[PDB]
Amino acid sequence: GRQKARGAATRARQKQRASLETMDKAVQRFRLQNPDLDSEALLTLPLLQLVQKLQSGELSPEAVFFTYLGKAWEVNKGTNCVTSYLTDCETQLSQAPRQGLLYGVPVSLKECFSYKGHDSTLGLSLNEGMPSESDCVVVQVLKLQGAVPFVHTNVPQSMFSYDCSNPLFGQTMNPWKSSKSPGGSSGGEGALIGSGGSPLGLGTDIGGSIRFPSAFCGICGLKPTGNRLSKSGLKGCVYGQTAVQLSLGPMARDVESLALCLKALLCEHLFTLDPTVPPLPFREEVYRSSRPLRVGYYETDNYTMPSPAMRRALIETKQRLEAAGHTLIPFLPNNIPYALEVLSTGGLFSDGGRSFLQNFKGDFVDPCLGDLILILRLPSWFKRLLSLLLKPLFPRLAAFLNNMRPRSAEKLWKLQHEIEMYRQSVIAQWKAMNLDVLLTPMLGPALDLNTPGRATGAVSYTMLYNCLDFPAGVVPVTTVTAEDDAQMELYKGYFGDIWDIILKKAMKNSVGLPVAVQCVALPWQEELCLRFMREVEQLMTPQKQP
Amino acid sequence: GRQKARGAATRARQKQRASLETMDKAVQRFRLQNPDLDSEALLTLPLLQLVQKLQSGELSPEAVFFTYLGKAWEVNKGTNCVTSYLTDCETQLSQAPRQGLLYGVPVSLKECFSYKGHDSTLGLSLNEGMPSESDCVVVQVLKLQGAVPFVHTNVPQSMFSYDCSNPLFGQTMNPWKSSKSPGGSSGGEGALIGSGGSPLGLGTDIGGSIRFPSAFCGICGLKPTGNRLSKSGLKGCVYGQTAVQLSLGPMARDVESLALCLKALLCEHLFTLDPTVPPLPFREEVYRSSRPLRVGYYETDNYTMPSPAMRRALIETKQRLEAAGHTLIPFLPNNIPYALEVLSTGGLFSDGGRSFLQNFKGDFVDPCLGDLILILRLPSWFKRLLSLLLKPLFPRLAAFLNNMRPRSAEKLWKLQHEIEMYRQSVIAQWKAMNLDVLLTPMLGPALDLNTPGRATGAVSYTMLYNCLDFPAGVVPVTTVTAEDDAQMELYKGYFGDIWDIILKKAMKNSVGLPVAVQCVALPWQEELCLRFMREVEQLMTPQKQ
Ligand SMILES: O=C(CCCCCCc1ccccc1)c1nnc(-c2ccccn2)o1
Ligand SMILES: O=C(CCCCCCc1ccccc1)c1nnc(-c2ccccn2)o1
Ligand SMILES: CCCCCCCCCCCCO
Ligand SMILES: [Cl-]
Ligand SMILES: [Cl-]
Ligand SMILES: [Cl-]
Ligand SMILES: [F-]
Ligand SMILES: [F-]
Repeated sequence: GRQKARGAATRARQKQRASLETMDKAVQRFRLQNPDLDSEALLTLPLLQLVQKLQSGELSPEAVFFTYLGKAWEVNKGTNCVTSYLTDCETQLSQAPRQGLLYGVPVSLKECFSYKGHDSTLGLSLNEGMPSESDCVVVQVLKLQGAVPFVHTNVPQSMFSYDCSNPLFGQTMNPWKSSKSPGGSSGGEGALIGSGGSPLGLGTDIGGSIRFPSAFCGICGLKPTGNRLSKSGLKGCVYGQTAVQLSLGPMARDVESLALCLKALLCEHLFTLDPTVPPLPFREEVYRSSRPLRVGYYETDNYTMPSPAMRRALIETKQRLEAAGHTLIPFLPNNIPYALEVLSTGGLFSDGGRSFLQNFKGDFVDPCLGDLILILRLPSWFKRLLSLLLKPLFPRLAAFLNNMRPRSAEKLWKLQHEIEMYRQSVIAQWKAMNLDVLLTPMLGPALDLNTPGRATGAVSYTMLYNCLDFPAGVVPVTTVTAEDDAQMELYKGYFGDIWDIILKKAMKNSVGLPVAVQCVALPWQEELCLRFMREVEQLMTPQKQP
Repeated sequence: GRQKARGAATRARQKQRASLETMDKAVQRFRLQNPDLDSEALLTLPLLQLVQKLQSGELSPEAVFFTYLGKAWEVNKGTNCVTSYLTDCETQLSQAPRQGLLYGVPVSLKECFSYKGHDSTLGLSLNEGMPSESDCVVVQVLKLQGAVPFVHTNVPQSMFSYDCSNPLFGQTMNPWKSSKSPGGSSGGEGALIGSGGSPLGLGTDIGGSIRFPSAFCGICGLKPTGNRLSKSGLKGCVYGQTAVQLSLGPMARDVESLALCLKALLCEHLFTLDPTVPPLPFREEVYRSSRPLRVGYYETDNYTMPSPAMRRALIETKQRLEAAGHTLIPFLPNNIPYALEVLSTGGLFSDGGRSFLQNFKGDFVDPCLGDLILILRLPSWFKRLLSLLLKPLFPRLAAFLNNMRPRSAEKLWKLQHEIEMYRQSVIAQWKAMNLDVLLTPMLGPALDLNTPGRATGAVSYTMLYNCLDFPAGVVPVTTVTAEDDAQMELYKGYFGDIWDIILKKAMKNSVGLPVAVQCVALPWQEELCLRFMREVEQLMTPQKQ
């Protein structure tokens, strides 16, 4: 019953292997012609400096491209983050618009960004051997801005996961520690950028998928408001689900790179190619503002107990912000359990998971997905019964289960209205404290491979802002200390259910791993969100190369 | 029983009566203090000039307010367009922010715009005696811009109608001809502005409700992209339906008034009050552009046969645009029947009408709603049965019935995806022809009272653009001639079903009534849409500029 799936995996692995061999050949050829090039100097240039040298002609696009291609090939050896080499990029390299804001910049793409002539498998057998007819809109815009998309990077099967394995290309590993997850679903991006193999990448995010891998791999990422950028041509598993919007956004080694990428994407090219996106230009004056901020903050969401490292990261950032003249205001969005258990879960699974499950018919189920598939497949009556039985002992598990049941269109309208009202509730709460931005913990350090799928509760920090559709980004601010790690041994969680128990084991042995915080602003305020992220970066990593 | 509904109607009529009496008292008081004021001259000033004189101090806010209030009271006698006088407006009058872009401008509000202390009944007994506890966001913004919202205007019961009667406040009449509908659901606004009793109003639109009353009453109206303006605080019958977007927008005597209103609303106040609205400022340079346009056009949607007056309006406008140097290109959105019958109907009635019907429990059903409520109440299995029977001879009726059935969330996702793909498909057509804007017929002339409810097919010209969620506005360009009207005797419709039969009769006896065209641009291009409307208005009715 898996002959088709086995065939798909065999071919996918052949293509991946052939891609990597092609990259290696091209790199060797370039190095042989350019033996004196200082590759290390080039790779360590911050993106903004790299862009400046490309624009001035101090570095050639060829030098930058083949040097990054070599590094990407090398870091892939230990991470398995690359699924495909975007072959025609060497021609794009030659024709990159000279005055483009990203002229000559190699860019990595999550596998779901459609690219002409390439599959977007999402790790699913049913999508193998179905090459895209054309580049998606954001890829078109990247190219019009002179960038050179060069690889597709790995995702967990279906993308519905914050780990990163599928049965076609296998498992992506965290470059900091091979036993750890790079996070997900933009996990290949996190591993590649996090190890220096790409200066800039695009990911997508519906429950944290830009923010998890950025945090786990020690890089920066921004999830804009859902409709700030075009989703035209993004390959997905479920279509027409609009209660919880998908978002796409940049990942990079610093905040300034995110801002440049957003600025480059928010151009007339994008707005003309996809008229459904509001034509809101990047407001430079907001991004570059240096006014003191009113910063809401919380040390915990009272849902996922923060690791000791997460809490310390949050408190230290709060303290540095206060020392820098900002006003820090205790603030926690109301009714988080509702937002997660009813609104988010219900929005994602209004149909009981039937549409999602069609993708898995005849396919293997990657171990990183845990019991998700088995649970979604349960009859609605059984989900309900099991929920009732679990409720007295494990209310959180019971709540998720009950809200993953199929329902009528009538009930979906009701849910959609509740989502709208909840958004207005939190906005009103925010305005009552006159906040500018909000600082929150971000899940970390990286969990062991194959554990995100058994720690669903831990999406609480990120998924809240998908439900609310507020821009949210993450910035690395510290690393796990011996003390942080020792204190983790005493971690209990608020619920004591299997999700709390797994998280504790999954974060074992994390000394030295990166830990982030999350920065949030109101809908459409990506510029202000990035301004705040820049502040955090300046205060918590003061030696970060300009 | 009906004692609940009767009681609500009694109370509503008493409140309306008391409002009008309060207006009368205020107007007479003011007039006695200002016997020399040239009220006719004030009432006939185009809004832009009225605003200039208010801003300079040449006209006082009081003179403008009470003069319009008097006109509104007078025109209401023959139209019954006013449901409530927004009593506290005389206090807003004295506190209007002096540098506001609408300083001193009286503004009328469709009844669904929540206004503190007043009902938004929607003509439904269940909402009577339930006053709003805060102004809706756009009303707050109007006030912050110095405008003076002064009346709530009538809507058809539930607003799901392009006529304008409900059992609480009764029936609104077209000011051009008392036997005619003023259109709807923003019909009170249409009648009030159309008769000179307000220089600017706000309406809402999910299947044409800004555009029908504007066209039927001979005024201008714009339905923006759904999320260009804040819908916070708008009272409705159904919530959480997002497949077919609700929009709100201005209605006024000329295009410049719509542009001023949009410019005033699209300000920091709005964007801060409702962060969910993208903070897109009004792009003055786009609105003011005089560059030649590539204008797609169609003279019929092949779904609703246009009236002779509609077709002449379209052709004459096309010809004037050509003479003015614009490029006119035939264009028709693909699969219109699918967009209307499957996507629009399905989106509006995904739950079989159950949520909507709850509003009518224990209430009279206004005759202007025709058989809608009777039909919606039928069991899904029966809607399906009747659909099969009707299909051979009357495919249009069968299709509507079939697509008004309840369905699962799974099916609604599928439908929502189809709406997204359809929107991109029309965008792709538009781009392939390199269009700037699109010119279409607009339903007209006004239908006889109580007929819109029995001519559902005729929403085709407008509903398409709610489905697509493109900005669309209407501009009056001509009036029905006796020649046009006599030609209605040759009108057959494309289907010959009951909707065509009703529409034929309903559009007769319309000599002298206004007829519009519709102007469309891509999502978020309200300024371009307005630039085009301004062009049409200038070419067809130069005296308005
Ligand atoms: O689905 C996800 C992320 C899932 C993150 C974990 C959710 C875990 C969870 C949440 C609620 C209930 C149960 C499990 C996703 N990330 N990216 C995409 C995506 C989808 C379509 C096109 C492009 N990207 O989808
Ligand atoms: O419902 C409508 C207009 C309905 C116009 C006639 C539709 C006729 C039709 C269409 C498709 C199938 C059956 C009948 C409406 N107009 N304004 C509103 C409205 C709704 C909520 C808040 C504010 N305004 O709603
Ligand atoms: C739905 C927004 C408009 C509501 C108009 C009627 C308000 C009655 C009082 C409501 C108080 C808050 O629930
Ligand atoms: Cl491929
Ligand atoms: Cl939007
Ligand atoms: Cl009928
Ligand atoms: F996600
Ligand atoms: F409407």
